[PDB]
Amino acid sequence: MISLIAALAVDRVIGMENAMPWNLPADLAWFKRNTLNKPVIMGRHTWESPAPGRKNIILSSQPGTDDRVTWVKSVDEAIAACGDVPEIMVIGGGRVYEQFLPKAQKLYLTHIDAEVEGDTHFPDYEPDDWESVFSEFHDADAQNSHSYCFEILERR
Ligand SMILES: NC(=O)c1ccc[n+]([C@@H]2O[C@H](COP(=O)([O-])OP(=O)(O)OC[C@H]3O[C@@H](n4cnc5c(N)ncnc54)[C@H](OP(=O)(O)O)[C@@H]3O)[C@@H](O)[C@H]2O)c1
Ligand SMILES: [Ca+2]
Repeated sequence: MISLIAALAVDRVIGMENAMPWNLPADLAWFKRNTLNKPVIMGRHTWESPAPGRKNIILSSQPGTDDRVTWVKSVDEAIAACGDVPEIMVIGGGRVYEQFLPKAQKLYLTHIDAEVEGDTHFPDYEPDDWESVFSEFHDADAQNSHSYCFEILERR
């Protein structure tokens, strides 16, 4: 199966020109928990923003610039490069999420209570086509700049 994992500010914002204006170590821990040793697919810009022991698949139209990871030129090649595995984790960014959302069966979302002026958004998903199977709210605290909610949705 294919899953997407993403951190969304209000209005589904996921990315900006520069680093995001927040500090959310709990979201990093959650991202690690749900990726671990599974294959990851990402776009070239996310890659520029590796883990041995797992397949790291980078989408780019151009030849790769780092032999430590696996470079592919199409969505079909990316899926093929992950092999037969229980779960493929698509970790960004916006262009890559848009292409894999119709193929995905699971979304792992972090809803962040922050308003940020961004240039990249998570794709529109119809909540009626998705079943929320897990949700967990957390307050901002000494380590996390904003409140945040972890949610897992499975496709209906
Ligand atoms: N392309 C542009 O016009 C351009 C220029 C400057 C800045 N930016 C900015 O970069 C920021 C990050 O965007 P993002 O989060 O969407 O990036 P992302 O998904 O992390 O990476 C997108 C990159 O992944 C590669 N890619 C995605 N789908 C592909 C496919 N089907 N086949 C082959 N390669 C594929 C392309 O790399 P390659 O580019 O290496 O082919 C593409 O540029 C955005 O803010 C955007 O405005 C875009
Ligand atoms: Ca960015």
